[PDB]
Amino acid sequence: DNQKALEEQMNSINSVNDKLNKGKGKLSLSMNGNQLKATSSNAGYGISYEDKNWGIFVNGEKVYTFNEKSTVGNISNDINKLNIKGPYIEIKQI
Repeated sequence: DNQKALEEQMNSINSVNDKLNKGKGKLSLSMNGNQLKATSSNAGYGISYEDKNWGIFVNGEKVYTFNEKSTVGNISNDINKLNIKGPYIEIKQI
């Protein structure tokens, strides 16, 4: 909408944080220059226990795709091993 040209890591990610921090497994979004580090609380346990098709998109391109019954900690920190420069990343299932 607007953050596109500016920072990008704004409310677009925090709206994600509120959605992912829903009780069970939860992915937190944070960026440091060339480094996406998403931390998973709930001891790595998953969001859900059912098959949902998940995904992350950086500026219209696919970053990572996963399932809610997976260990959000093995999911998230894999994404972070990559240490991605991803500024505008949409973390939401499809």
